Amino acid sequence: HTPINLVRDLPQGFSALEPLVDLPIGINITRFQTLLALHRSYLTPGDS
Amino acid sequence: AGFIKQYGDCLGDIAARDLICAQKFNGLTVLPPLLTDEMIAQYTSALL
Amino acid sequence: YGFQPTNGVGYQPYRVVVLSFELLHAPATVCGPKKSTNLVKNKCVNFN
Repeated sequence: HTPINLVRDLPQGFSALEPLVDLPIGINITRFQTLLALHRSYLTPGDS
Repeated sequence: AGFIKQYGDCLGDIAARDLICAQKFNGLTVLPPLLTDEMIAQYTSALL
Repeated sequence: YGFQPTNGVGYQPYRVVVLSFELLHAPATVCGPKKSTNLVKNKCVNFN
């Protein structure tokens, strides 16, 4: 995690990432997809 | 230099900084010169 | 089959299970318990 001030590009600076998870799950990984929330309000139709 | 290594001197971690100690564990051992750095200095001084 | 408590141990129902701590070398989901000793410092000692 780092502080930043720009959306458009990745920073030209160096910081290593440290290990949170290390599980012996054994499942191979070919593909993936991101999870991101959608907003809805009175303005939106709210249809799923 | 000044080939004196206290066994307690390493004890744990620290062996890492001291490569010489690491070798000392190692089976490999540096043997001090017959003429110590001080003696060599005296000899070089004698010659000089 | 006849689950009854009256029956003798052979024929009687089975209070039994089996598990692999298992020998095959592989990554480990689980292993048998490790024992531990006191942390003996300052002395020359074998250690794990």
